[PDB]
Amino acid sequence: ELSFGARAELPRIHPVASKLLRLMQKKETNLCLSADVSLARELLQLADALGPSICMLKTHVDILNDFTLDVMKELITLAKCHEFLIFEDRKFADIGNTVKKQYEGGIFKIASWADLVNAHVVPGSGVVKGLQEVGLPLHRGCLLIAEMSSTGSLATGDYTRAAVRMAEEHSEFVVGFISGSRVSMKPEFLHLTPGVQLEAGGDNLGQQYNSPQEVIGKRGSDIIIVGRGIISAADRLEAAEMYRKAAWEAYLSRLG
Amino acid sequence: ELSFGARAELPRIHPVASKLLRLMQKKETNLCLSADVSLARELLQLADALGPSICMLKTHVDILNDFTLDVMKELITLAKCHEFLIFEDRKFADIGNTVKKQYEGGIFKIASWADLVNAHVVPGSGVVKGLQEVGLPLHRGCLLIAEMSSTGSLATGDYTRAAVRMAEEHSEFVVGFISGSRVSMKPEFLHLTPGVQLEAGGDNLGQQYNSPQEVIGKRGSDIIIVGRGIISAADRLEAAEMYRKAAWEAYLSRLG
Ligand SMILES: O=C(O)c1cc(=O)[nH]c(=O)n1[C@@H]1O[C@H](COP(=O)(O)O)[C@@H](O)[C@H]1O
Ligand SMILES: O=C(O)c1cc(=O)[nH]c(=O)n1[C@@H]1O[C@H](COP(=O)(O)O)[C@@H](O)[C@H]1O
Repeated sequence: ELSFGARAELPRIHPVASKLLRLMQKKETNLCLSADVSLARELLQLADALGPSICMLKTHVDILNDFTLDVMKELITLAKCHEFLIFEDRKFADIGNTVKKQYEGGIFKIASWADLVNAHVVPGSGVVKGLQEVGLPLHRGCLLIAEMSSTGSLATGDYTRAAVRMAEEHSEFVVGFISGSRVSMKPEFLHLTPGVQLEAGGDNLGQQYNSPQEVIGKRGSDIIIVGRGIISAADRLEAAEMYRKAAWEAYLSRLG
Repeated sequence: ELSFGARAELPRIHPVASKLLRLMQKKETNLCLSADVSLARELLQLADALGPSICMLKTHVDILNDFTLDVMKELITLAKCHEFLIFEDRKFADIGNTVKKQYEGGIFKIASWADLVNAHVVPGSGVVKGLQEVGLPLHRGCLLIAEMSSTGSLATGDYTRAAVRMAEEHSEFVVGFISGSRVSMKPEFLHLTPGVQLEAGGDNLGQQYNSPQEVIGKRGSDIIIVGRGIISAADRLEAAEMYRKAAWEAYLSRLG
């Protein structure tokens, strides 16, 4: 098993994956903050304070009450300062012709500021083809949703295998997965795992939690995605540090 | 087989489905316009001119360059005038806790103006539970995506059966399907079918077309969803009338 720093140099590595893996090893962080807030000021204050602790900040631009492209300009300044990627968790899931416009255009202009986006594989590979026609020229990357954290997920068995095949056949643009576990045996591909908290439990709407030690150490994923376990805590910086240290040690111990 | 007007009276009919079925029979239209445009002025000019020909106008609010909630106020005026429903084709596809905020909040406030939205079933039933916590109080309806039109779609076999079960278990909120065919045997549920053109063909990004006669007449669906077959034509009103007459006659001939 290669370190993040060695994976950053693999021959077939995507440039966005390489940038991410380098800053993960430099900063000793494999934590992605899920910045699930409705206020731009809270998003930016979290990005600035937690920036040093995270490899990535995941957005849902469509729940921000006061979105403007200028908010995203300020987020990019913080991402460059503290060295983290911006991942818009848009879960594109339409025909190729539609998703290319949803990615490039409208009010959000996602491709103009998001290093990474993700897509569901259920529509077939046209979803990736449509996104890549915007994303390749803008030097972006994409994650495919191979497994989900929620109760009753149908992203299992042949579905997960189809996501891995689709990623591996679009390696010019697809840099990894949303998954609960290592699903690809190819080390060029990132595994990001949501549904993470230190304590056992879930929410009232089908979310299920596993610990950083379980998903990084036992299930072999690379990065934990954490929302409420950080966001709902009083001290979000100390919560982020708890999650960072948990995910980083689980990674080191798997490396041996 | 019951007429649209008789289905509007079924004991278990959802109020949004009833309103739709009534105006379909009154206006002799089972056409949904896919208003896939980037300009508010073009969206509103199409809604006004084609309003009399359609039972429904389907939006992708996130490809509109000049979206404002005031554009949607003007669209509601036209929907009330000409009698059609507004369907935002957002394809919610996240955990329940996330989709409730994407539906109610952010810049778009989708639930404030959309009669109908749709969701993918791949995350499990929490996606429906989250949406219904916003949509039930706002007297809205939802469609579940049981089949897709695009090449390589994984929405087949057990996946399609899971979508039908999920709809039937959330009939307080779910009023039907995006599908290529009749998938539910319960007449209270609407079937809306995209991937429709009069001529054989497809697009360069995995879209596949079937005719109104095939999907309404042979496959037993209720409503055709048509984008480029209308939008790219010079005379969009005559194109809409061609599609309306095709879908309506296919429906009548299946009724016998
Ligand atoms: O794509 C995601 O990040 C995602 C996929 C998935 O399977 N489960 C999942 O929870 N997520 C997202 O990750 C975050 C989880 O947040 P918490 O449950 O608060 O930690 C939310 O923003 C979800 O939208
Ligand atoms: O939900 C939809 O309407 C949808 C589902 C599907 O399986 N296929 C499909 O094409 N659509 C949408 O319906 C429209 C099809 O447009 P045309 O191919 O131009 O007629 C697009 O806006 C798609 O986003």
